[PDB]
Amino acid sequence: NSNICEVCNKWGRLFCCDTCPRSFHEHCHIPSVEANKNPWSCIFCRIKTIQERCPESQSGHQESEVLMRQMLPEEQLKCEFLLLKVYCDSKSCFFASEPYYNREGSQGPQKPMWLNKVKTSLNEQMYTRVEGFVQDMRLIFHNHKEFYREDKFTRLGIQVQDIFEKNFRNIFAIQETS
Ligand SMILES: [Zn+2]
Ligand SMILES: [Zn+2]
Ligand SMILES: [Zn+2]
Repeated sequence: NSNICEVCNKWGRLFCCDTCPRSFHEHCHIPSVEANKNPWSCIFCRIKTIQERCPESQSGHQESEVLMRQMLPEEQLKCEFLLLKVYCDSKSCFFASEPYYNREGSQGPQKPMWLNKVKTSLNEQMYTRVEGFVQDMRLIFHNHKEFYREDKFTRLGIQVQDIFEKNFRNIFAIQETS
């Protein structure tokens, strides 16, 4: 198994996947690594199993259909993975914790949002449809773009949004387009 956490790339108290060589800190894995279960399979392995069980699940989909899906266990898992994929990028640190807004010439957003809040919401089963999760994720980056205006710091929002959107298209098998 790897000797660093797959998400944060640090050593420490790691839990090892039994079906692949990845390792995780307890709260880096999403959901948080489970108390018992021997063997244990990580979220990457659980997602791979869904695909393998239903190969046709990788045929192209319309985003509009994906967003209206109810958050049954498999969609719940997919959103947890997609959230985890954003945490995997080091630039997610900027969007992880609760932000504050005091910049000359800008006003803060009406509805602040951040990754740890989305993480809690997923954990507490507060989203009934994929759309709920996706809207909060996109709001993160949209609030950032709006607040930072022409400061070059706006690019961090573009960059992390691009990681989100690419992973969304991959995980939910969105029909490729030009
Ligand atoms: Zn970690
Ligand atoms: Zn694994
Ligand atoms: Zn099938």
